[PDB]
Amino acid sequence: ALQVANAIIGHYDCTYGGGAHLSSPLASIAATNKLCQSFQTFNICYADTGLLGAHFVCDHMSIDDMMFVLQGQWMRLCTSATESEVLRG
Amino acid sequence: AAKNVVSQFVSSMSASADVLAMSKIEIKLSDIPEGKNMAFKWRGKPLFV
Amino acid sequence: ANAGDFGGYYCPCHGSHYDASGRIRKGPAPLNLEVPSYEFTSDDMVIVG
Amino acid sequence: VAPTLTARLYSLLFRRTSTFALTIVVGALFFERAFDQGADAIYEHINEGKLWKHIKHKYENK
Amino acid sequence: SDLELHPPSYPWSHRGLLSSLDHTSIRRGFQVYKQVCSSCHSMDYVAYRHLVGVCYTEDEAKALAEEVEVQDGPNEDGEMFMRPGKLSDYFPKPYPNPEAARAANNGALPPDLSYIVRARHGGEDYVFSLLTGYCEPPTGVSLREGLYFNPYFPGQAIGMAPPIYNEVLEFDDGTPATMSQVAKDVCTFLRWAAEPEHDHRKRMGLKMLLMMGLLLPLVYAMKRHKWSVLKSRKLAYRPPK
Amino acid sequence: HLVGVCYTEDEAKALAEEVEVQDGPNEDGEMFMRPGKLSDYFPKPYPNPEAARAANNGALPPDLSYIVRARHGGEDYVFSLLTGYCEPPTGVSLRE
Amino acid sequence: NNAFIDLPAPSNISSWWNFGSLLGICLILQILTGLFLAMHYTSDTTTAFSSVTHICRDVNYGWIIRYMHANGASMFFICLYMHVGRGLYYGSYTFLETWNIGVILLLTVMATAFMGYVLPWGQMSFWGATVITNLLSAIPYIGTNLVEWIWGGFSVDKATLTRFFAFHFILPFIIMAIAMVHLLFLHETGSNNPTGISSDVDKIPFHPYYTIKDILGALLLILALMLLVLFAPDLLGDPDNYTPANPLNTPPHIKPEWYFLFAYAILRSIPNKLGGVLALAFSILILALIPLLHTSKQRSMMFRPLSQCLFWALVADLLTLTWIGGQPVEHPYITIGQLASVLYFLLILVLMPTAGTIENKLLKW
Amino acid sequence: LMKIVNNAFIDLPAPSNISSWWNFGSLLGICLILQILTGLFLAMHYTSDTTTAFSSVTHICRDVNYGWIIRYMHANGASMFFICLYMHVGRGLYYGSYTFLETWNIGVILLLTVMATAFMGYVLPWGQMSFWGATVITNLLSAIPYIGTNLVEWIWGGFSVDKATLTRFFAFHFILPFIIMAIAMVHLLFLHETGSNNPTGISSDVDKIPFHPYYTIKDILGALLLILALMLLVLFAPDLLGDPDNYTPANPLNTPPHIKPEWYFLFAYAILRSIPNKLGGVLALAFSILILALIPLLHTSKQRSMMFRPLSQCLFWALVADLLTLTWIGGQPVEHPYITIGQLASVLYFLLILVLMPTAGTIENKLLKW
Amino acid sequence: RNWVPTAQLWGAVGAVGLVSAT
Amino acid sequence: RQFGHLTRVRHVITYSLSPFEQRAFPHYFSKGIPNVLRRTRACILRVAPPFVAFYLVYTWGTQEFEKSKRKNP
Amino acid sequence: RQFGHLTRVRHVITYSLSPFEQRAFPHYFSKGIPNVLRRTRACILRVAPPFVAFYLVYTWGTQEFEKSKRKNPA
Ligand code: HEC
Ligand code: HEM
Ligand code: HEM
Ligand code: HEM
Ligand code: HEM
Ligand SMILES: C/C=C(C)/C=C/C=C/[C@H](OC)[C@@H](C)[C@@H](OC)[C@@H](C)CCc1oc2c(O)c(OC)cc(OC)c2c(=O)c1C
Ligand SMILES: C/C=C(C)/C=C/C=C/[C@H](OC)[C@@H](C)[C@@H](OC)[C@@H](C)CCc1oc2c(O)c(OC)cc(OC)c2c(=O)c1C
Repeated sequence: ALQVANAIIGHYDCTYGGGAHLSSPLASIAATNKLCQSFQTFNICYADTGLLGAHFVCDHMSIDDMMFVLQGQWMRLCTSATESEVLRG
Repeated sequence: AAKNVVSQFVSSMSASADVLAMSKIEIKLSDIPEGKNMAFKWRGKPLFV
Repeated sequence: ANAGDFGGYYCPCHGSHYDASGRIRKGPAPLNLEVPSYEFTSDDMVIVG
Repeated sequence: VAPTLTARLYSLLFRRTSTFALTIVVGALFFERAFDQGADAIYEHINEGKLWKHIKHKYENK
Repeated sequence: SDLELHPPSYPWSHRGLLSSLDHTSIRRGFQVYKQVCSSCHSMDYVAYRHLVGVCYTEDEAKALAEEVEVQDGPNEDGEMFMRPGKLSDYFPKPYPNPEAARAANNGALPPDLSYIVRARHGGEDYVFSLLTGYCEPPTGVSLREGLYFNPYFPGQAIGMAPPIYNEVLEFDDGTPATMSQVAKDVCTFLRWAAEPEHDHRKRMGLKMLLMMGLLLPLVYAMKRHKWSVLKSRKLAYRPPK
Repeated sequence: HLVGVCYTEDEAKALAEEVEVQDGPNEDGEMFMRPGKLSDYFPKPYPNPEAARAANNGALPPDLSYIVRARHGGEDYVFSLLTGYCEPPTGVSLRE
Repeated sequence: NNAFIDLPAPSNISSWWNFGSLLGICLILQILTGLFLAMHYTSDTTTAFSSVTHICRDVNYGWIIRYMHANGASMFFICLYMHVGRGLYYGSYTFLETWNIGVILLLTVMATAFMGYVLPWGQMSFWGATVITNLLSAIPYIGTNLVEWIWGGFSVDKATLTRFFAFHFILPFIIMAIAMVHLLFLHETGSNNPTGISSDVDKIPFHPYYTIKDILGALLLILALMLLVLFAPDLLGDPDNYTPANPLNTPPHIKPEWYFLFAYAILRSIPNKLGGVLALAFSILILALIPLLHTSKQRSMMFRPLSQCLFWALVADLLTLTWIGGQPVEHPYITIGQLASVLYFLLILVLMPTAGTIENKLLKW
Repeated sequence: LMKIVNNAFIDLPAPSNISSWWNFGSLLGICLILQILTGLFLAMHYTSDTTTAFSSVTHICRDVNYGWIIRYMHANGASMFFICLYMHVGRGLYYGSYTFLETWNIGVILLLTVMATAFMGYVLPWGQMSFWGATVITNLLSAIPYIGTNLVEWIWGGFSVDKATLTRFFAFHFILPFIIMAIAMVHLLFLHETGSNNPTGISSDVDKIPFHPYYTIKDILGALLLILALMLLVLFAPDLLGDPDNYTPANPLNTPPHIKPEWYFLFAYAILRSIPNKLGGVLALAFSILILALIPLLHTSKQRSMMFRPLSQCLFWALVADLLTLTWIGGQPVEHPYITIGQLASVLYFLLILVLMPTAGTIENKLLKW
Repeated sequence: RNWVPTAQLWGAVGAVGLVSAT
Repeated sequence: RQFGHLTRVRHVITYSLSPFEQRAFPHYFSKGIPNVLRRTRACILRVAPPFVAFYLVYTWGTQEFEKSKRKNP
Repeated sequence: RQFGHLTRVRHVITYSLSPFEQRAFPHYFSKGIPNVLRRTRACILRVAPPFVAFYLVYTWGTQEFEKSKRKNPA
């Protein structure tokens, strides 16, 4: 399920053809507003623990916006994931 | 604390203690001729006899 | 007093007509004029309240 | 295999925001009653026999 | 003279921070004002209704109000008339105006007593000392007729003759009416007259202290919680070299 | 207020003195009468409206300071009223 | 600067656009004359009426400051109604934030003028305080409690007059802060113009073009105000307020200030308490609905004949309601007022949106 | 709606090390709101006619529900206002905050406006202190040559303090606080251009933290302490900082023999009283406050704050002790030896600010070799 | 979605508040 | 909104004269009146009718009111 | 003034713990008192003297005043 969740938020980089039309809200906002050069969610596993999160690369003036949208997306999945975005993931 | 404070302020706008001090009124009926509506000031409002 | 279509009272503010019983008969008022507590005492007196 | 009080308070009351608020509403009404009753008792005891409510019986009958 | 004698501190039962007034003492104090002081001193800001639930029941206060006649009117003939007092009436004034008061008191003016305790440094300590401190003029001091020596009054020459003494009145509860007892009760009553909110502010003050005893360390805990991120942070400088 | 409007200061002064007004208290705490002066307001004919109504079969003569601004028609109304009394028309009977 | 001097403005806004600055001037005028009157006014019921006559008779130039304040309130409403009318006709309401703040401004000015009228404590002062506060009694369960709480007692009395002086004193400054917010939202878009078409291709600087035009407008406002103050100070007032308040008697031909007559006619047309109060509230609050009722593909009514005809019918109808509000509750005024009241809501809720759709059809879009 | 509420609060950059002395700015904002809130509620029951002013105040305290708490909260709140004002100014002098010239000078205007505001409020209950305070302070203007007396009578609305005076003072006292609020917002806007100074006097751009949550919670804690101090006064000693003579209605025929100003005006009153010349005392009074505008021009130290300046610190506390001396003297009769102590304290006040401190600054510079 | 359950505890809050507070 | 950032315009020329070189009231009456008349006529059919209706309702209602207050209407 | 545009900083590392992982009152008394004592000692010689002077002037002046109001046998 975490992998599905991470697929919903996805990854992104300035060379993606999708742009404003990308399904992931984070990727879409990032592209239209030029919030980052790139980002990727990740789920690094170890025996009984791991790191579940994301990494992003951006201009010095976009860090706060990136963080805001990224966390807003985690929060939206916790309380409001939709069947259709989940099927997509 | 907010509940108490706020309610004390709101309360200051309600009728003050002097306004609440009410009493009865006696009216001499022989002074009101038949057909007449007499008006008296009572407990803040008009009292018709 | 003595105005309106019932020889009772007429309220000039928005046209409420009352009868000589103080009952609302026409206009926007919802209720009959209030009847206070009172008692007829000795003499020709009435104590209201 | 057993939690602590705070862990239980966390899970059932504080975690969800809707429940963290109901907890405060309820706690506030309960605290108000207990605090006012308690403080009033302390004040009246410190001043036992001096307040109108303490000597009132002697004059009442009205 | 310009010499001053300041009053000592009496241990009033309402002196403490959380100490309320003694209401039986307020009640006797009112009897003193009524029986003794009211013939010369007004108390324009206190009404009979203010006594209810303080030192008299509603019926007792009504009965007290009816013991006096107050002016009312105009009636239907345009004339003023007298009627028994009621709860809403303020305590009767002994004089119509200050000029008349002075005329009735060799030119001196008995001040209104509603706020006398708050209007004088020393408050009831001052008033109690004044009432119980009349004495003979010291050697070499001769006062004009009309004046009495009182070491606590500024200048020591006052236009008020000693108003109280043993048995000046009889209390409803049989308390021995010694001069000092009468002085102590009227002063307690005067404190209540000048500050009717007295007992309520202290009860509130108790609640305020308790709430602060709770809220201050809790907010402080909230402050340290948030600030811990910064207070324990560690820095390191790693320049290239 | 009459000074420099319809009377000189001395004429107005003399007018005020034609009446007695209450003043006081004096040093004995009593009220007393004295000749009127320029600062006095025109004397009231009654101490209160009740006395006025009593003196006028129950009707109240209104104060006249603003009567012209307090009535539609102003002076046209007042002039018409003062000069317009006449007999009741046939069929109209007024109470005493 | 850039909030005034180099503010871009449409090259074609007409005199109908002068009312915003005129409202600013009416507000300043009321504040200035108001403060000076407050330096001599006392709010105790035993002396309020007296202090006002003292201002007019003995305070140097007290009479002119007083009548300028009274007539200034009338000019304020003339300008407010012209300002709102301009907005409806030209579709300025599409600037939603600016428009809704404007609605709040209208209600606050109404409340403000109501309370000021109570201050001299004449007959109209007293009954106006009685009636208007009682509107709240229509609120179920707690209405009566709210009224007594506002009054500070069981009837309008001293407590009422004293707090009303305080409310009337501070509200205009609140209005000033709300008006500044009104302008800030406007500045985000700049002004609309008679054509309803974007004027970005032809903007001119506010200074000197509109600064001088606003000054000319200000001069005309002052002429109108002073014609009233110096030649007919009581024309727009009510003789009954020259009579001190009498709690035992409501004047037989009592009527509201002229700028409240249309709303009073609407309330009076409904023989039900709650219904009349709801119609009154709605006659003003419906302004907040205008944007949602816009059906035309075009912003302004300049190019819309049918809409224009209905717009003037609405103005003529408000004129009818104003006249009816000044007449006794007798035949045939009762029925004319009911029709006019119904027509008011019908024009706004149904006829205008419908004319908008028909016009669209006729233009083939 | 978001921005300017946000970038003007939430993400406002703040020094990581500002101390409790930086809490007084928000405490002043709170004192202002308190005064405005209790003020409006009192104004709902207060009447400004001389025949009924004093009475309306007793009616508030005796019959209006909770009228007494609102009244004493307003009276004692004015005292808290000054305590905070003086702490705020002291912080500024000690840490060199005055180098923010616009913010500082607006602050000087704020101090004067609050003083004028508090003065007028004190006149409203029309007790003895009200009346003589109105008389004396308005008369300060009579020192103005040629028109002084005319200005006074114009302010009074007559040849003496009377009805016209009380009524306009209610109006002035009513509106001034809102003007103060607008001036304070300008105070803050200029401050935001630079951000805050800190105890070290060294730029804190390399170590800023967001105002929220660090200072929002710290300010709340400060607000609680302010409320505790206020309520200790209101509930346990409401008259402690007041004057018994104002419980006596105004008497135009008699000035109380031991009349003395409100405690927060005592230092300035002591200074004026020390000069046996009318104009001289008025100028010294005006200058005792206006000299604050000169502090920036008198700064000689190469360092902004007094934190690293021992000599300047000693002189700073001597100034505070001196103001304490003047406050004490202002409460004493004009008799020996108080007349001389007060004159020395008055001279010492201007000497510390105009001469000793600038000199300590230069000496410290020399000791550090720059 | 979660909005009913959330709008239902937000509902409750308002209610309890008024009830109590008022 | 600031000049320099309002919108895009191309190929438009504007010619103007200094206010000191021209008249402030060119053909004020000779051309102003015709224009006022034109504007007045162009709107009259849209503005006037509702007010004429008001007038008719006003005169009708007022007369009806008076008539109803007398013995023989 | 906005984060991202304050100033230039290079080669500085900052380590921090979540407030939920740490104590809000670490060594409150064990280390707090020593620090209060130190701070108090460091400033006392700069703060106290002027106030001691005030105390001396205050007591001296008050006494001198009382003395001057009495027993002047002439
Ligand atoms: C008239 C016969 C009096 C009686 C009975 C009492 N008082 Fe009196 N009192 C009287 C006068 C004329 C004066 C004025 C004295 C002067 O020289 O100014 C006073 C004054 C007081 C005062 C005020 C003292 C002050 O500091 O100014 C007090 C506190 C006082 N009186 C109290 C008081 C009380 C409580 C009495 C009943 C026990 C009482 N007085 C009786 C005249 C008369
Ligand atoms: C104290 C009251 C008010 C003041 C001081 C005020 C002031 C202004 C000002 C200065 C302007 C710009 C000039 C203009 O175009 O007129 C303006 C525009 C506007 N106002 Fe108001 N206003 C007030 C009330 C209102 C009301 C009551 C409404 C409508 C309900 C409103 C709606 C608007 C709109 C929509 C605009 C944009 C106009 C356009 O560009 O076409 N205003 N106002
Ligand atoms: C939106 C602005 C304002 C409006 C619309 C307004 C309106 C009014 C109205 C209608 C009256 C009744 C006038 C009469 O017939 O006597 C009045 C009275 C008064 N107003 Fe205002 N007012 C405004 C602002 C102010 C301000 C700011 C003050 C004072 C600080 C003020 C002070 C007074 C006073 C003291 C009176 C009573 C004397 C009088 O009746 O003239 N007003 N106001
Ligand atoms: C109604 C009065 C006042 C209000 C509401 C007020 C408010 C504030 C606020 C909220 C701040 C930021 C927080 C702080 O550092 O305290 C501030 C800073 C400041 N204020 Fe005030 N102030 C007032 C009076 C004054 C006075 C009388 C002065 C000085 C003559 C002054 C000088 C300053 C200065 C220079 C700063 C910068 C502090 C620093 O960063 O070191 N203020 N004030
Ligand atoms: C900078 C804010 C303010 C300050 C410093 C201030 C100060 C004062 C002072 C020192 C008094 C005398 C208190 C006493 O009775 O001993 C007073 C009285 C008064 N103030 Fe204020 N005030 C402020 C704001 C306001 C505002 C905004 C209003 C009203 C809108 C107001 C209304 C009053 C009233 C009605 C009184 C008379 C009643 C009383 O004495 O308590 N004040 N004020
Ligand atoms: C403490 C503050 C309070 C309670 C404020 C309340 C404000 C309410 C509204 O303003 C927003 C209100 C003024 C506004 O309603 C939208 C008006 C158009 C209502 C107009 C109005 O006036 C009357 C009036 O003036 C009178 O004068 C002698 C007499 C009146 O009937 C006898 C009326 C009346 O029947 C109505 C409907
Ligand atoms: C219409 C408005 C007007 C005229 C405002 C004027 C404001 C002036 C100043 O504020 C800026 C002023 C309040 C401020 O001077 C800087 C104070 C420190 C002055 C302090 C002050 O107080 C006294 C006082 O309170 C008294 O009370 C009973 C009695 C007093 O002597 C008998 C004084 C006194 O001798 C002085 C110097």
